[PDB]
Amino acid sequence: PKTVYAFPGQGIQHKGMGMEVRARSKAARKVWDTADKFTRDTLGFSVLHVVRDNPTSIIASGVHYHHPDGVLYLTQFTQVAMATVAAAQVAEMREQGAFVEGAIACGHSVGEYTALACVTGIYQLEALLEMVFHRGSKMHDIVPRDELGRSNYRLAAIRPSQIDLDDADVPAFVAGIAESTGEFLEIVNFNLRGSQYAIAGTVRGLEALEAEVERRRELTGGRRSFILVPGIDVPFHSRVLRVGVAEFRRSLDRVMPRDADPDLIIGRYIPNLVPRLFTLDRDFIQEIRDLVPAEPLDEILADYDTWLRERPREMARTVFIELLAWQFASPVRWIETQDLLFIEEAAGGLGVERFVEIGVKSSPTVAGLATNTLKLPEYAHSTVEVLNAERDAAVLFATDTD
Amino acid sequence: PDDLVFDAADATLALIALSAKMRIDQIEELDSIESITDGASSRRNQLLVDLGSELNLGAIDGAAESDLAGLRSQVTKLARTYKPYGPVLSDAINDQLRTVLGPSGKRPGAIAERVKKTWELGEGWAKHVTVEVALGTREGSSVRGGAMGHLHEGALADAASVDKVIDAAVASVAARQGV
Repeated sequence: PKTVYAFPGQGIQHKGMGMEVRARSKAARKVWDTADKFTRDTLGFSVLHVVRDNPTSIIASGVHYHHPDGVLYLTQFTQVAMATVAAAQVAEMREQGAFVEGAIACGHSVGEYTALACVTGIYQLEALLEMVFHRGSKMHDIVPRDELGRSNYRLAAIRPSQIDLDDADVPAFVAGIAESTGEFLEIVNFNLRGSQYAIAGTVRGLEALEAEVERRRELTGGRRSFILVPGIDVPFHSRVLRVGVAEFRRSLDRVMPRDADPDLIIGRYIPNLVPRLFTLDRDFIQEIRDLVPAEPLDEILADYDTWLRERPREMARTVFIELLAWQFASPVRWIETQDLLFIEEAAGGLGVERFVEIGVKSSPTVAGLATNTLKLPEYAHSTVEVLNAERDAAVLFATDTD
Repeated sequence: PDDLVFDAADATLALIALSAKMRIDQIEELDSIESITDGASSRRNQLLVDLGSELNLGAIDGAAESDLAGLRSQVTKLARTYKPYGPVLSDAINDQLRTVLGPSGKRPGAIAERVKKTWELGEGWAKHVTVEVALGTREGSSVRGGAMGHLHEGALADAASVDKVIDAAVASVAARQGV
């Protein structure tokens, strides 16, 4: 069965991330041991201790971090914990024999890296953990902020379904309000086709935004169509973060393996800033070039046929690192990825039978998104079963009787 | 009278009464999971996982949009082998019993005894009465100004108080079930 593996993003962490998985399998225990040994040797903390317990504060090699509700909620540590848990779950699935081999890899804004490390193996988990921790540490200080720690950017989720607004004109409406207020407003996450979007921007702009949304809401009907995302105060996937892209590209070039097999991802990886299936086609490169600037990619466009003939691996690596670097600056396009995954083969789209995500039982966000998209009236005959790697372990591993 | 079988419908009722700090009597049939949460997705995930754990079942299609009648029907159809007190409900009821009977020191069995000997009823009525005592003896305020706790105010501290609360719970349970 042609399947898809979706790895969730932020907002999924919670104390004791699937320790039951660590206790159940023997491969999950091994990968947990390797990960925590490496992270305590190199980074300076015990990811196992950060996950099993939720310490209020920890001391890394040189510096120390704290958080009123556990260090697990900081970007770096939540990132490493998520990556480790996803790797453990995938290893457990694979050792039990219930893990299809040629599955296509996709993920949410940050799960993409874990998905690549897990279901494709293009790079090992160690480099993933190291680069993720370093980048997460660098991210928190990429935006000027008050000495009190407050920043000048927030993001909130809107539900334009009950405003009567349609999908087509949502970006137009956001741009109109931005022009009216003369502030910085930008779509970031296109999660659900009709009734979910994420908008990040300045403060006053956000205030104008939910004021207008509430006025329209009271005009039409009560839905509570605006939720201010808490804690996070950095405009991820926005244009403003396009200054740190160069350093991230340099780091990826430094760490990414030199000799890699493009066949390991071609037709097997759904990037985010460009939803189309990863492919070695001039049109795909042109699209990734004109969507966002990419100087190292320009030399690809000038000469393509000969370069493809002579340096397939090198050009594939260049496009891969360019995509991976630019991903964290451009909005995610989950709507396009979902539609490409669920549309049947006849209508120019991948026909996926099962859509299983490597998540957690507590907060299955991506599974909720998939189910919500499927229950839309656009397609009601789609036989695309949606699974969660923890809620439906019984049916995923095929150990369910009646 | 005939004992009342506490089925998956009653367990779901207890669960969405506890999650929203609501009362079984104050919730109406047309109430849906969406209506009580007022669109709060944060509570939606927790409530859905709690219902799944109580029913030992996975995804419940349409649970968010299905009304209380449809929710009860589907949980009864699916959770045919429901166990009297699942994890979520077990911890909720027992913790509330501790926090309301600390000074009194009475145990859940005593409550059931009043439904067996004092009231001459079966075990299902005892479980329903314990659930009602746990729900109505909590502290706080309702979402829309209703009385958060109807049976008692504060933690019980004497045998008479707990006995009268149990009697009121039996009376209310009979009234809602027409007994």
